[PDB]
Amino acid sequence: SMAASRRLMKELEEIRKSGMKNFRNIQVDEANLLTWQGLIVPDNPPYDKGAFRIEINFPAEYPFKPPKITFKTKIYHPNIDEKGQVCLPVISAENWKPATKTDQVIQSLIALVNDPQPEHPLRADLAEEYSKDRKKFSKNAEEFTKKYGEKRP
Amino acid sequence: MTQFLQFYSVVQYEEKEVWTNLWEHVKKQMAPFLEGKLTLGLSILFMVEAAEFTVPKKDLDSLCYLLIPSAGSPEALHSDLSPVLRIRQRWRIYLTNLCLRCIDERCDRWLGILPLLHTCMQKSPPKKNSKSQPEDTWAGLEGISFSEFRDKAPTRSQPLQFMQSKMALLRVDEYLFRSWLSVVPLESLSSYLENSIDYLSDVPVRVLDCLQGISYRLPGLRKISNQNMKKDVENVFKMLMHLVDIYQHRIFGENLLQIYLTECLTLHE
Amino acid sequence: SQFLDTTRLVQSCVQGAVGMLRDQNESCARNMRRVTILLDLLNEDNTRNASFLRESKMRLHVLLNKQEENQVRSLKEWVTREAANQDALQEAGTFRHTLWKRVQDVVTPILASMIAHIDRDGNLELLAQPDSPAWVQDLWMFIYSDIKFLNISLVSFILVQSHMNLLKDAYNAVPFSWRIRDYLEELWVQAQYITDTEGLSKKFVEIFQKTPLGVFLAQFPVAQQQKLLQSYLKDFLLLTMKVSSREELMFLQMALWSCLRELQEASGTPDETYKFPLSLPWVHLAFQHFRTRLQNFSRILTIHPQVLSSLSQAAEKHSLAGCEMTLDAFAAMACAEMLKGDLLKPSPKAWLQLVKNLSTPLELVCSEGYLCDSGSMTRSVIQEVRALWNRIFSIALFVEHVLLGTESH
Amino acid sequence: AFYPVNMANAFLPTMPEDTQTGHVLGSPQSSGVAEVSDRGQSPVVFILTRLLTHLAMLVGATHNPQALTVIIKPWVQDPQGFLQQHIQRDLEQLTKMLGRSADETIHVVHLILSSLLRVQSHGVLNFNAELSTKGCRNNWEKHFETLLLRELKHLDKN
Amino acid sequence: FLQKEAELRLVKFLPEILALQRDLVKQFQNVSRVEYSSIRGFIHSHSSDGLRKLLHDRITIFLSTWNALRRSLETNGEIKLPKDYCCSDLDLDAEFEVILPRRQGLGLCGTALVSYLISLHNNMVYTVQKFSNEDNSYSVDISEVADLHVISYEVERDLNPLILSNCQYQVQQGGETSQEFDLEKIQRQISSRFLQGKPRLTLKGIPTLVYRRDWNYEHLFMDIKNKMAQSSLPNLAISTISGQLQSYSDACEALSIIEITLGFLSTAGGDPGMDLNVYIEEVLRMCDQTAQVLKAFSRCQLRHIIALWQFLSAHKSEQRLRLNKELFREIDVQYKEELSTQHQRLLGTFLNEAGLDAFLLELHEMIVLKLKGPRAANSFNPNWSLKDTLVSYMETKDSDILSEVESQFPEEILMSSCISVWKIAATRKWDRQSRGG
Amino acid sequence: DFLSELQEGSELAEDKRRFLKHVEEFCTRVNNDWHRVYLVRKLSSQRGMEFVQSFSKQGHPCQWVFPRKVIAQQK
Repeated sequence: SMAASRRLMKELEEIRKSGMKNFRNIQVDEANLLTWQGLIVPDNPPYDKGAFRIEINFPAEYPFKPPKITFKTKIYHPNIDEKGQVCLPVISAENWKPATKTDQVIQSLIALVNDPQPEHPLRADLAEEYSKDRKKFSKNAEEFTKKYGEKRP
Repeated sequence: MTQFLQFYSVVQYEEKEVWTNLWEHVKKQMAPFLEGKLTLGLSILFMVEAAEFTVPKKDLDSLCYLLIPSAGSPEALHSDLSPVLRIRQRWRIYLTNLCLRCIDERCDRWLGILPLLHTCMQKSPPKKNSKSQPEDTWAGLEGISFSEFRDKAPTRSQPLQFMQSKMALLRVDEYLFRSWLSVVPLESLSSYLENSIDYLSDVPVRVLDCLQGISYRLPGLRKISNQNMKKDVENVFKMLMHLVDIYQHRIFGENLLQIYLTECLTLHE
Repeated sequence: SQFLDTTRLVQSCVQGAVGMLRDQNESCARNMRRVTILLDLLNEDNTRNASFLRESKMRLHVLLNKQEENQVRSLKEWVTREAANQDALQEAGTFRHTLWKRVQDVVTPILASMIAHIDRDGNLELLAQPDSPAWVQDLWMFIYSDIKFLNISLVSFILVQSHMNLLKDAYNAVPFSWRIRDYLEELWVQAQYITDTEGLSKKFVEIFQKTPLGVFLAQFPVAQQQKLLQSYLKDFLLLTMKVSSREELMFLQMALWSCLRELQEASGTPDETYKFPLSLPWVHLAFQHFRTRLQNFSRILTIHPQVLSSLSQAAEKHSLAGCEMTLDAFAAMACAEMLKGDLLKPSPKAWLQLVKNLSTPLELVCSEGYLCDSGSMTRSVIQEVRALWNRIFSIALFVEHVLLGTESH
Repeated sequence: AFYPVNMANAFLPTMPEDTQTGHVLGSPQSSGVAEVSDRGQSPVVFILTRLLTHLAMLVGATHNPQALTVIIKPWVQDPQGFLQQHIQRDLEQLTKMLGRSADETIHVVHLILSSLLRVQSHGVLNFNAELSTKGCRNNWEKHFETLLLRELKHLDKN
Repeated sequence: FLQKEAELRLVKFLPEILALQRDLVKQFQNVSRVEYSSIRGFIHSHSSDGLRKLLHDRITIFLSTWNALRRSLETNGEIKLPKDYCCSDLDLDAEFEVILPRRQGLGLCGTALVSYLISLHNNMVYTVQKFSNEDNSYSVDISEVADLHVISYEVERDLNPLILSNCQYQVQQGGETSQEFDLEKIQRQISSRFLQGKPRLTLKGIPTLVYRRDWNYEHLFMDIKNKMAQSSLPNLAISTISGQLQSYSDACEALSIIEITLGFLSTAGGDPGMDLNVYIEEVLRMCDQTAQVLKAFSRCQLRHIIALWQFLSAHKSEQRLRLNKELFREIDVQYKEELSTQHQRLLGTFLNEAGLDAFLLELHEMIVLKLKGPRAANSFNPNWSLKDTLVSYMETKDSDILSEVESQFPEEILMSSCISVWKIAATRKWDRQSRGG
Repeated sequence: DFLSELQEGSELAEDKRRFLKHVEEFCTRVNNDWHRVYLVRKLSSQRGMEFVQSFSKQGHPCQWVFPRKVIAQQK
C-alpha cells in the first residue's frame, strides 16, 4: 500500500543519508517499495573474503507484520538454510514490535553473520561441525566463500 | 413408439374397432402374467394413451395389476430398468395422466403405480415444513389435487385393506410411505400408523415424515367443530405417542433432532 | 395494507441498499446513477412506475416470506423483540422511530440483493432512457414479473457481478441478456439431447415457442421482433466473445446475421418454423453451427488490428452479408493483400513474427475441415486465398531460410 | 537392504519435494501421470534409481516386513507384492523408453548393476550413510548420476 | 515438450472443466447454503436429463484429470494445498466441496488444478516466445477460452505419425543402417502445428466464488484518499458539529447518514467544493430525516468526511461515557483490562500536558478500526506497548502532533490496557469541557 | 501384439480369433518359414525368450507359431 511505501521511503532515505559502511549498493524499484535488495559486506572472518546479496520482502501490513528476509547468495552458516531463509529473532512474529527500524534489523543480521549462533541452527550439521571440530568448519566456510561467494565492492 | 405412430396414422371403420382389438389383446395376455410383466403394462399404457380412448374400470383393474412392480424389491433392479426409460419427462406426464384418470371413485389400485414414477425423479427432500413448497412435491405427485379427497365423506374405505395386504412394497422406495400417508382418511389414519410398526423399526426416520404429514394435513382442515374429528385426532396422536415411546432416541440419530423439534413446534402452532 | 407506508420505506431503503453494492472495482462505477434511476422510477405518478412498485412490493413479499420461515417465531415477533432491545431503543430515540429503523434495517439488505440481481449489467437504464418503445419495457416487466423464471437468492457486503465485461455505460439492449442466454442454452442442451442432429432446429424453435417467454414474444409484431433480434445479436456477441472495439463488433454482428440468414437459407421450405425467422433461438443455432468460423474470425481480428481498416472497405466493395458467411474469407483476402502490397518495408524479423502468428489461422481457413460446404463463390475466394497464401508463405520460407542467414553472417 | 529398522523415517531417494519422509506413493495400478523425472535429472537415471530403490526395498522387505510397514506409509497388508508391482511398472517403462528387446533391457539392467562393482575410484565422500538429510541424499544423487553417465555413455561399443 | 508431454496432453480438457466451474459459480453464488453431501446425489438432483449427462461427462473429465495429476500438485503447484485432499482416488460418491472452486477449504482442488494447467500452458508458450519469437502480446482472458486457444492434440493421432515421418534411414556403400532424428525438422513440424499461434493466458477472469467482502472500513478510506483530496476539519466546524449534536439519537442518526455517504463517496467521485447538504438532498436525493443534523452539516464540505467521521465516532462513544453506559460491547475482553496505580499515575502525568482533542480522537478511531473483536489478536498481540503501535500507526498518514507522543509519552503503557486509557482521557476531556463550562 | 495380449488375458471377441486363425492358415499354407522366424523374434522382442519357452510346452493352443523341427527336437 501507499501507507507502507511512504514509511519505507523515509527509512531508506534515512539509511542512505547516515550510511552503515557494511550494507551497501541498496537497489529498490520506485514502483514497488515492498521489495529491497542489497549487499552484505561482513567485517569478521571466516566470511570476509566475499559479499552476500540479500532480498527483503515487506508485507503490505508492515509494521503490523514483520518483514521477511531471504539470501540470494549462497553462504555457509549454521543459521541460514540452503534456500537463503534466515532466523532473526528480532523480526520473528512472536517477538516483533512495530517500533523496530530496518537499520536495527540489518545491524542484527550482520552481527549474526559475523558471529554465528550454533545453539539455534537451520543447518544442524553445520552447527555440529562448528561445535565438535571448529578447524574443519572454518576450513569449509573459507573454501565455500572462495567458490561461491560474490566479489567484494 | 415410431411404428405404432405410423400404425395409428394409416388407420365403415369406426373408432371403436381400433379399441376392440387392443382390449381383446390385453385380455388375452393378462392371463399368462396373472399366474405366471411390467413391459406389458407400460406397452398398453403407451398404446391406450396413444388411442385417446376410455379404459374400463375393470380394465383399470387389469392394467394396474400389470403395472404394480411385484418381485422388483431390490433397488439394483430399479437401476437396471432406468436406462430403458431414461427421459424423465414423457413417462412422468404419462404416469401422472394415469393417476388423474383413476382419481374417480374406484381409486384403490393406483397407489401401486407410484413406485414407478418415484424412481424417475429427485430423492427425498429432508427440509423443514413450509420451506420447500406445498404438498404435491413432498408427497411427490405434482399434478394431483388430492386435498378434496383426504377431506370428504370417505365412502371408499377399501384403500386400507389394499394397503394392509402389501406392506413389503414399502421397502422399494422412499416416497411411497409419504404418499400413502397423504391418501388415508382421518378416521382410519390411526390404524394406518398402527399397521406400520415394523417398517419404522427398519428405518427410524420416517416418523419425521409422519410429523410432516400431519403438519401438512391439519391447516388444510378448518376449525374443529364436532366430537368425531376430536376422537379421530385423539386416536392418531395416541398412536403417535405409541410409535414415539416404543423404540429409543435412536429415532433421533445422525443429528435429525433439530428437524423433529421444528416439526413438532410447527405442528403445535 | 395501510399499516405502514411501504413506498416511503422502500425509498428510504434505496440509498443504504445501493451503498452496499460493488462492481469489479473499475467496471463503470454507477452508485449515484443507480440512486437517481431508482428514485426516479419508484413513484406512483406514471402507471409504469406504479406497476413497477406493485411487482417490486410483491418481490419483497415473496422474498421476505421465504426469508422468515427460518425464523424461530421469537424473531418473527419483531416488535416484542425490539422492545426488549434496549440499546436500539435508546439509539433511535422514540419507540415508533425504533420500529421504523428495524423494518428499514430488515428491508435494506434484501433490497440490495434484489437490485444486485436485476441490475446485473445495466438492465435498469433501459427504464431510465426516454423514447424507448413498448417491447423494451414490456419484456422488462415481463421478466421481472416472473418468480420461477427469475430466481433471486439471498445472502454482508454484496458483490454485483458483470457478465458482458462491458464498456462505458453499456445498458444491454435486450432487457435481460444473461437470463435469456442461460435459459436458451439450457433449452439447447435439452434440445440436442432429445432429438437427433437433423430436426434439431425445428425441435429447438418449437421448444422455444412452447415456453411463456416465447408466447409473450410471439404477440409482438414483425418490426419489434426484428429490432429485438438485432439487439440480441449485438449483446450476445458481446457476451460470448470479448471484442475490443466498436466497429469490429459491427462487422462481427453483420457476420452473425449472415450466418443466421445462411442457416435459414439452408432448409428449403418448411414454413412452420419459418413463420418465425425473426426469433431468438436462430442466434444460438447459428453459433452452434458455425462456432469455429466465428472464433477464428475473432482471432484474425485480434492478432491483426489494422486489417479491419481494409475490412472497412470490403462490404463497401462487395456488398456481402446477404447470403453466406464470407467475412472470414474477405478478412483473409485483406490480410493477404496487405502482405502482397508491400513485400519489404518494416523488417524481415517483425514479418517473421507476423507470419508465424498468422500461420495457423490462415492455413486452418484454407482447409477442407474448415470449409465443409458453402456456395461456389466462397470456394472461388478460398481458392484465391490458397494461391495468394502459397505465394506469401513461399516468400516467407525463402526469407526465413536464406535472408536472415545472410543478415546474420 | 539389511537394516530396515535402521531406516526409521529416513529420507528415501526419488521422493517428491516442495519434506514428507518415507515412501509416499499410491497403488502401482494407478491411472496417474507417468511420473516425470524430478528437479534435475535425466529420465534414464530417474527410472534406474527408481528400479534400484524398489529392488533394495524388496530385499529389505523379505527379511522383516514389519519395518517396511513402519517405513512405507499407506498400506498395512504386504510389502512384497507392492514392490513387485513397482518393479514391474519400472521394467515396463524401461522397455518402452529404451529401444531394445525385453531380454536386452534386462541385460542392460544386469550390465549396469555389474558395472557398479569395478568402478573402484572412490570420491563419494562427505554424506551420511543413513540417508538422514536431504542434502546428503541429493549429493548421493549427483555422484551416482555422475557414475551413471560414465556408464551410459559407453555402452554402444560394448 | 518431451519433458512435460503427459501433463500437456490434458490441457485439451480445460474448457470442459471451466464450463463446469462457470456453471457452478452461476448456480451457487452463495455461502453456507449448499446442502449436497456427495457428487452422485447432486448429479441425480437434476431433472433435465441432458444436463445430468452433460454434467456427468464434465465431472468424469474433471475426476480423470484429478486422478491423473494429483502428485505434481502437492510438489510443483503454486497453490499450497494440504495432503488430505489428493491422497485418494476421487469418485462419484466422494465429497461435494471438491468441485466448488473456493480458495480456503476443500475447494482448492478445482482451482489448483485449473491454475496448474494454466501455468503449464503459459510456461510452454513463454518457452516458445522466449526461444525464437522473442516477444508477443497475444493474450486472451479466461472468460472466452474455446478449444482452439489451448495446446490440444492426441498422441496416437498427431504425434506418432509426425515422429515417424522424421526418422531418416541412411545406408552407406560399406553397408550400415543409421536412423537419424533430424531435430530441426521435428521442431518445424511440432512448432508450426500445435504450440505456436496460441495465446498467453492472464489470470483476470478466473471463475472464483468469494468468501466474504471487505468490512475493515480501510479500503473505503484509501479509496477516498485516492479519489479525493481529503482535508482536515476547521476549528469552527468542530464547534458546529458539537453544539448541534448533544442528543445521542441525533448523533447516531448523523453517523448513519455519513457512513452511508462515505460508502458512496469512496467508490466513486466527488466535487471537492460543493457544501455537503447539496450532496445529501440533491445528489443522492435524501429526504428530510431531521432538521438538526442538517443545521449541523450546514458548514461542511466533502473534503472533511473521514475527519468528520472520526469526530462523530468519538462523539458517540464519549456520550456513552458521560451517560454511564457499557461503551464498546463488541471488542475483545482481552483489551478490556484496568491500569495499575503506577501506570495510571504516569498516564495522568502525560494527560496533564496533552492535546486530548486529537489524542483520544486518533485513539478511538484506532480502537474501532483495528481492535474489532473476534479475530483481532492476529496482528494485534495483547502484549505490545500502546506507544509503539500508536507512533507506527501515526507515521503512516498523519502530519499531526508527533514530537509530543515521541519524547514524553510513556514507553510501557502495554497496549492490552487500551480502552481504559481512552476512558481516562475522555473523562478528563469531559471534565474539562463540562465542569469548567 | 494379440499373442502378447493372449497370454496376459482372456478370450479375444471371436474376430481377433479369426485373424489369428488366418495367420495360422497363412503360415501353414506357405513354406516361407522365415516369417515364422520373424514371428518368434518379435514375440521374443515384446516379452522375452521365456515367453516363447512357455509357448513351447506340450499341448498349449499356440504351438503352430513354431516350425516343425524346433519342437520335435526339444527336450
